[PDB]
Amino acid sequence: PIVQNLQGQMVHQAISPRTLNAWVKVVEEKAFSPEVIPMFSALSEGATPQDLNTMLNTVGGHQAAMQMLKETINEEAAEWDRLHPVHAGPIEPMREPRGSDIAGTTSTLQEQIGWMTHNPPIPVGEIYKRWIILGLNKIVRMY
Amino acid sequence: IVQNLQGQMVHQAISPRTLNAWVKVVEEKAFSPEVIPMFSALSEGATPQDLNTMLNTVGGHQAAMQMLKETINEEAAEWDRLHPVHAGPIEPGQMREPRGSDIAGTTSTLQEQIGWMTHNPPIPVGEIYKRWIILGLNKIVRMY
Ligand SMILES: [Cl-]
Ligand SMILES: [Cl-]
Repeated sequence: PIVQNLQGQMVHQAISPRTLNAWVKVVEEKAFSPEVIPMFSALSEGATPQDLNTMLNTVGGHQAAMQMLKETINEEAAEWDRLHPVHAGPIEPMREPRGSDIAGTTSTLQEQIGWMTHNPPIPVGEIYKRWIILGLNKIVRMY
Repeated sequence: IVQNLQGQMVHQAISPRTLNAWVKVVEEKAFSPEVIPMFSALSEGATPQDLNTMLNTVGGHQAAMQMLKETINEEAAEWDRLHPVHAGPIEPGQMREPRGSDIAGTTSTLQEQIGWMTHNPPIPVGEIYKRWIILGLNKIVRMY
């Protein structure tokens, strides 16, 4: 998540032991029944894309579902780009995120926090969560 | 955390998503042992106000919720006993020390709660109240 330090700067806060413990428990009991989704939504509150990837990579078992989820995320990232055209570089010299930045694969943790705390926010955590949930909805059909 | 109109990241109260998940946990698990890890994670970063919202969204379990209120009253009284204070801050505009009733959120405002939680060093009133609530839950789980 994101927290303010003693200097007043926004910086990363590691997913806590209590949050990761609960998410594992939810995965162990519910992955990937419909009931997993409200639990994921709450436990991922304030997550950066890097935190969201940590949560996804905690899922033990469910190899096939995790592959489908990844395919959905890849699709959404590419569509995001097509619906959010940008110039061939910052005119500057903050770049707009691409789909792969939103999914955490091409962006740094600092870029993620930059977007999420920009004025107005470019809510890359919330956007990635929407793609993840689209995927979870597809996967519930296997369960 | 949420961004205000001035572009600042400030505290925001317990969210609809968090509360919806908490309900669902109550509906399935209250107050079996497995409620406690879920309460602990869902209340991460909660103020005393957020924690009283969680407690007051439990439907039923009146016996349990009465035991919780007794546990909180006792821990608040013991907090006051074990944290002796002066009558008030010696310096004029200085932040007062929280008493038990401040930690339980009955005599403190949201502003004060956030003031303590973000002090340097923190006075983590949300964590303290959560400890009292979990102590109550560990008694109550014996009924379930
Ligand atoms: Cl976000
Ligand atoms: Cl706290």
